[PDB]
Amino acid sequence: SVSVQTHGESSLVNKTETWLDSTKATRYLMKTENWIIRNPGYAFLAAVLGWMLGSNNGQRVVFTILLLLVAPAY
Amino acid sequence: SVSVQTHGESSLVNKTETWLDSTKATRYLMKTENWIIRNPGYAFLAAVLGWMLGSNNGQRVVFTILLLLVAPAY
Amino acid sequence: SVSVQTHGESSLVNKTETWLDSTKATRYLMKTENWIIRNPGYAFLAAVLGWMLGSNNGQRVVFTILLLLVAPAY
Amino acid sequence: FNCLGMGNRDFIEGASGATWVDLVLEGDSCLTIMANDKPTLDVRMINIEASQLAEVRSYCYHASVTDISTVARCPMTGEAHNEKRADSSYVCKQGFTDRGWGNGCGLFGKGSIDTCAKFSCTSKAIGRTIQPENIKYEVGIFVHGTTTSENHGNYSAQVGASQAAKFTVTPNAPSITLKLGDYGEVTLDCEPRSGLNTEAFYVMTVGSKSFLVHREWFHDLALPWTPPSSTAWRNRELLMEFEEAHATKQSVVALGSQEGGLHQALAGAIVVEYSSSVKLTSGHLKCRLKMDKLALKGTTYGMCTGKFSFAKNPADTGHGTVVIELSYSGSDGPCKIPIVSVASLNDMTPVGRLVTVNPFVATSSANSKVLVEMEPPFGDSYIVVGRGDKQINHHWHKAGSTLGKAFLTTLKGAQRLAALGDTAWDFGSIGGVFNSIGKAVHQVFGGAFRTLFGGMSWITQGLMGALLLWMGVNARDRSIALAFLATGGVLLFLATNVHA
Amino acid sequence: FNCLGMGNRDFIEGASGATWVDLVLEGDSCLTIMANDKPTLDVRMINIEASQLAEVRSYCYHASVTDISTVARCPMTGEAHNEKRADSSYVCKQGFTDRGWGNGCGLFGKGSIDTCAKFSCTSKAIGRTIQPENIKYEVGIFVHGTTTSENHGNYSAQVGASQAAKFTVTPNAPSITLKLGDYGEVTLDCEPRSGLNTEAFYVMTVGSKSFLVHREWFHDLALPWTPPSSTAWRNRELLMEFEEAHATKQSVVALGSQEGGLHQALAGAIVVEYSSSVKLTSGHLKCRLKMDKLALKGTTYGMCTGKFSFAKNPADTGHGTVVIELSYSGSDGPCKIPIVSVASLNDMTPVGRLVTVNPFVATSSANSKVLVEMEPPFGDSYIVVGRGDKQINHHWHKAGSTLGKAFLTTLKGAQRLAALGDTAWDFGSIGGVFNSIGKAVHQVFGGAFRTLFGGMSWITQGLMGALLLWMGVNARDRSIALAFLATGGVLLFLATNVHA
Amino acid sequence: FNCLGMGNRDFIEGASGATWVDLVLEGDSCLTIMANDKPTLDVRMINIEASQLAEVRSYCYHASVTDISTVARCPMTGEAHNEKRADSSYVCKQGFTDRGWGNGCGLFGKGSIDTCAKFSCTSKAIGRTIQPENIKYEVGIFVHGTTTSENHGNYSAQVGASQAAKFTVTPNAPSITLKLGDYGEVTLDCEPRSGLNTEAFYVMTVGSKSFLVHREWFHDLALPWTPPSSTAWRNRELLMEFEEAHATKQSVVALGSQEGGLHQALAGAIVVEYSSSVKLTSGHLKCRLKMDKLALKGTTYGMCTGKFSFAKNPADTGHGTVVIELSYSGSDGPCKIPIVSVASLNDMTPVGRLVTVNPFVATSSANSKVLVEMEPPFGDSYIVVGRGDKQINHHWHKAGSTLGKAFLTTLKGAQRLAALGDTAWDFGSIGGVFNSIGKAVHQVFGGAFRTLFGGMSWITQGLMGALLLWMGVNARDRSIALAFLATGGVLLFLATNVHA
Repeated sequence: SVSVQTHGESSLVNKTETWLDSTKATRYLMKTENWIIRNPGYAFLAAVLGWMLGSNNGQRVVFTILLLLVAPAY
Repeated sequence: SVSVQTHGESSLVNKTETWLDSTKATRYLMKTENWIIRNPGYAFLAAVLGWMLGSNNGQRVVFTILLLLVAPAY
Repeated sequence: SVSVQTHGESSLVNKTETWLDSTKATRYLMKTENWIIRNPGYAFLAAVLGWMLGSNNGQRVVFTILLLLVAPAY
Repeated sequence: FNCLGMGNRDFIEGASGATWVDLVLEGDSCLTIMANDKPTLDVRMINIEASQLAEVRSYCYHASVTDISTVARCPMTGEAHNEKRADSSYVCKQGFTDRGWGNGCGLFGKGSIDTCAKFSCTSKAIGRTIQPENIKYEVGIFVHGTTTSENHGNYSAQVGASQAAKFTVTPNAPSITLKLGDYGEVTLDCEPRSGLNTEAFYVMTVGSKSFLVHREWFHDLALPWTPPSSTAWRNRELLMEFEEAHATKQSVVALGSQEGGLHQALAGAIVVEYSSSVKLTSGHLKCRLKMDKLALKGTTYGMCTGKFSFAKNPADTGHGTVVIELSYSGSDGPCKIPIVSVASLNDMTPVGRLVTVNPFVATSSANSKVLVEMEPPFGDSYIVVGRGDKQINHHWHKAGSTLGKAFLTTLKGAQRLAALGDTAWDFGSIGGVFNSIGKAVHQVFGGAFRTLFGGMSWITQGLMGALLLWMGVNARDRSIALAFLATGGVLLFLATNVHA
Repeated sequence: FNCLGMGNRDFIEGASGATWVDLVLEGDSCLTIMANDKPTLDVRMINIEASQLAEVRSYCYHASVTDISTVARCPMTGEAHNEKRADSSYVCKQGFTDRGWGNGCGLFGKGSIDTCAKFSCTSKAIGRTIQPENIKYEVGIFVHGTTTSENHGNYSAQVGASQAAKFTVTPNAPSITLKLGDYGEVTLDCEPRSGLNTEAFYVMTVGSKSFLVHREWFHDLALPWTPPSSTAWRNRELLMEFEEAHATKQSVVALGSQEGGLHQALAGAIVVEYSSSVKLTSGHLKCRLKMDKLALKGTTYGMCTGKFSFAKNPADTGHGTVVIELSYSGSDGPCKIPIVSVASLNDMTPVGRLVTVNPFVATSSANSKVLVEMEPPFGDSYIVVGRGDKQINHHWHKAGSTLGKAFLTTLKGAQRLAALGDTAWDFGSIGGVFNSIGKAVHQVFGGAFRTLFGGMSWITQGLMGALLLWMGVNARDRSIALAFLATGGVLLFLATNVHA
Repeated sequence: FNCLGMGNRDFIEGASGATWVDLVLEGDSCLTIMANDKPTLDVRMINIEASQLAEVRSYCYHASVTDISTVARCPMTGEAHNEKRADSSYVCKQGFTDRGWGNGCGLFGKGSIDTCAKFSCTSKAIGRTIQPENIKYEVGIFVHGTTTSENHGNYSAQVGASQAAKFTVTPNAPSITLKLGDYGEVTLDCEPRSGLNTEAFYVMTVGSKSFLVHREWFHDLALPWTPPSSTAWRNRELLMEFEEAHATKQSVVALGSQEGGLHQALAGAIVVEYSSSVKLTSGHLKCRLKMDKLALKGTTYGMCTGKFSFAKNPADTGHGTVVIELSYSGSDGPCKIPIVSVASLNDMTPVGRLVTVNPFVATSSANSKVLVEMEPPFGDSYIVVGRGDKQINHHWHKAGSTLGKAFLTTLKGAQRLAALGDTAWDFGSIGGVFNSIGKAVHQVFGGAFRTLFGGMSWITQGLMGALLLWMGVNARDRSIALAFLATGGVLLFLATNVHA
């Protein structure tokens, strides 16, 4: 909407300053952090489930740190 | 913003009709679909990488169908 | 339509003669026969494929005689 | 209104133990009850009259199409827009045609055209609905007294004879008692709510004739439909065709009338008579009947004193009984009319039973005629026309030997079991134990399963059995019967039930 | 204010053993209690009125930007400083642009420019808060006496009838007794502190309409905000844009109004009516109700002496009960109105129960009408109106067979479990053992866990189950159920709870 | 229009072997070519002017809603129909509300209501498109002759000096030769078709400011849109809200203006200037340049006879070169101006090269000033001004030691590789073997792959590398490099390219 599916960014040609760059680089981190800072309990039980399955070590972490991005913005 | 981190939804008490419900249920699907319908090439190479790693079958799919949600809305 | 999805038949209560019964009993056979009498070549290669698979005998025939109804009316 | 001569006629063996017993009657059939000390009663549906109707939705099965117009646009100029979109009286369709310099435009390969046309109904279909409080039942009821050949079928007389009566029942007046005079009065207890589901389906009218159809099926119909009154429709394209767009010029054409397909479509629908109201033919109705005040007049009268005669010759009912007509010379009337049913003239011991108990001479007028029926037993017999020398008698065969009759009854029972559902156990009147549970069993059993995959048509379910059979054919012991019950029965029989 | 016709209506089976029983009521729903020897009671929320409000912080969702000014400096001359930094009425931003001899300066490649502009609000947002001592509850209460079609929904009459009353409750007056007159008086015991957390969230107003919003969420709004009254703001850049610095000339531009996004943003917010005060729709409130002084007037009166009549025809409540209206010819009023609910006319034994016990003729005036409801049982039945030949009766179906009730009961509970949390056990009134612990169990269980990872939205938690499921799918015995409880339930159900 | 002082400035080392060499220029940057026997040339974009525009579709981002009306119906009366459906000027929505006797109707639980309201645009958005034949390019071109501090940046003079010229190029006039006078004439060969895809996207205007936006993305905007001119819209609900239907009374409300979200939405869009036409800032344009008729005037003149002077002091370009200004006392002009770039005063052997070959005294007028640039080499050196005792000299550092140049060269290429795609190989002018294939390689390689999963945003693709890396981290030999090329590069670098 007016919200989601921002054209940002076309980003062709253009050596210059884009409409809002400073916002854009900062956007994706915050709105996720704000939510995760909120309900950390989520991450706790989340992280556990990663260590549960696959037992190959690091690839387990691959689930978790990934999964932590899932809950933000569904 | 005015866009992201919608209070939607408080959703306490309230047996009644919420401000906009009809929108809300429909929102999350479309703005993702619109984007994925757009660049299907993404999903192709995406799906392959899932089958690449972990070789436990279905848990490989767990990555993919998950991963397909990642690219929408970063 | 006016053609397909005939209400025929409600058929509740009614000890009496229905709107058109004589047609109805005769309908389903003919319009299939007419078509199968037409292109028998269909049935030939059709019947073979049944004997091809499953090799349990009669259950193979189950496919065929069934399958012969499929092609009529798609 | 009598049970005479109706193609489908059944009797009821009074079990005593009550003046009340439960009944279910049908449009065509007529029911006849014989129970000791009680006369013989006739009840049959007349019709089902519903009064006031409401109109759910509509359909236009044949429509007109006029006022073709289209507006082209050059390529890259986007969608065209015809003003006529401003009115629901048109259907607009966009379109596009490839474009040369030779025609009108400065780039090649595409375009836009907007076709619109007016839309109007040739002739339309009307659905209607029924509100249960508008239901009626016309039921005539009859008892066998003195009758002639003429008066018998006729309702005028028996009113005076007070041996028959008509009445209406509604959920507003769910039960009534009504006087036959001399024999006393009787009591009907019915359940108008249960006759139909007035909300199971709709009244539909197409042109003249009209039809009962399922409510769910009506919504699906693929065709222009309308809000209840009202104005203008949905999906109103499907009667129209767009040709190949040709430059500026495209034509749109209406299909031929679909009216036939409707008639084609309707099969299970049941003909009805619709002007202001509707009259069903086949009703399905449960009732209870209370006989206490019913008694026997005439027990006073003695034997009749004079010769008898046969106006009409003995003849068969086809239901297994026999009627005759008698005229009587003497003037001693009213007098009790001696007759019986016997094996050989060497015996006076009756065997069969009178259809009408105690034939009753109406009047003292000579050469009156009397209409009387009995049920002789199997094989050969005689009809003794009163004792005394003057006794005359006739010799009337019947071939019906008990096993054949029993077998026929079983087939009839199966049909009754089918299409009458749970309620079919009501023939088992004054139930409990066997009968009460038999309706309880069939209740969830038939109310599910057979009706759950229901919606099958002839071979659809008809085929299934054979396919099911092979499962029963090849299976494991104690798995067989479980599967077999699915295979045979419940399916093939109704498949045979429909012959035709 | 009555329970008539409200879309959501439930009953309560009086367990006796007390004149008191515990209740929880809701904005939409209306509650109805039947307990022996006691009339039938109606209680429902009216609204929630809060009085005085306080203003935490503010927001300007749409702002104006004017008075662009900028001051360049040569390279190596450090940061520029515009005087306008001396006032909070501006936003200053530094900047720099590469520099030639051709423009103004004696070295190449860099510079300094200081851009400032005035900042002002197009139109702004106001948050507000609620102090619990400002809460109210308007609760009407009602008992079923003599009513007509008209007066029934109307509050004017029943005041005179004294069969209904409205009142306010506060933490200042947490419980009240109030007189219905003849039936006695009853006692409500509630807990205004528990209705909401007045501090759980804020009242927010955007333009006209206003909204309840988690004060939690409400802080992290990204937009100009203000100290409570006051003057001038923080983070007031985010409505402005700086272009590419061009020599001396750079422009700054305001974004378009954000007002939409707010409306977009708000979803779970609940519409409210804000001028001086607020009126909620859906309340959540616990109460206890004490019935001792409630009694039954009318036990004096005898059977009514005259014909009955149906003003309105029987009709369904949709909640599983049936109301009708009666008018009465005779003048004997006040008199006790005979009626029951029966199986067949062969029996006078009632089966169902009266919604309103002892219908009561109001007055001696002829042709008054009386409004009465009952609950027939499943299947078919009759409504006996009066005794003796006068007795008229109507035949009213119901299809509701017990099992489907048992289910629609359960899920309805299940729904009423969800979103009503621990308190949902209050339907289990006069608890202990089972019910008391069931609230104790859910207490820490729901007060954690489900609410700890709470903040999920639809698929967010909705997806989780399937992902969880695969864990339950592939796991070890006795580990399965532990994981499975996480997988299914608590999650998928509320995911189904929202359909829609 | 000159290359002086532009933030981004690059040079080109003439390989001889042709009077022609291929170039690509950009909006911001300015290009400078030094090749033997040939003067030094300056070319830079001015702007991109497009002339005539066309309007694809429209949007109304903020709308008005008035004329609420609704028509109820009793339950079972089907859908309601409001007449206003007869006009596209309204949006109609059906609806239904539960119904009591208390309000208006003879059955309970349901109903029908038809809500309609008029719909109108507060203010709307306009898209537009560009037809390639409407493109232009303003390109100024410049050669270094006699200049002062003033005239240099100024276009008025150099016209008279004939050392600079402006011109337009179109697909209609794809190449032009143009005379500088004394130095001869030169030839530009460009490809206007290739500058942009005029059909890659649209011109969009929102309120005042306007934007370039992928026509692709531009369709899926969710909002009321319109046929190109025209009248009335599609999907025009999404600015409206329907409240809870309340009896007859329901309200519908417009959302706040969405204008902000648009501005929010647009990021990658590029500001443009739209009134009648548009002026881009950043162009992307390929050209070839033919130098044959270019020659060197002044070879006649001899050494200048008099003292020199420094009007402005030496200063750095920031691109690695150094300009100074000289004024000259003597009257001998025009005369050839001796200068060089030297290591130590013990040597007269030049080392660096003149930016402008053969500084040229314009006139005989005393105390004229002359603007001249050179490129000294690394470390320390001197600037020899004149010969003989008159000779004065200045000592100008540079820290730039070669290696750091080699790097800042590379990455700059790497950046200039990215976002310049295949065409980036055009810096490799007069190609073949290496360069020609390097564009051929990148052609299908970049024209697929990187652009096939393209549409990634920052972390989206930015994250991928690390995830990819772990694959390269744990893999098999000879599978590693195949996977690793995917992991590193092509991805992380552009992820670093954006810093910011």
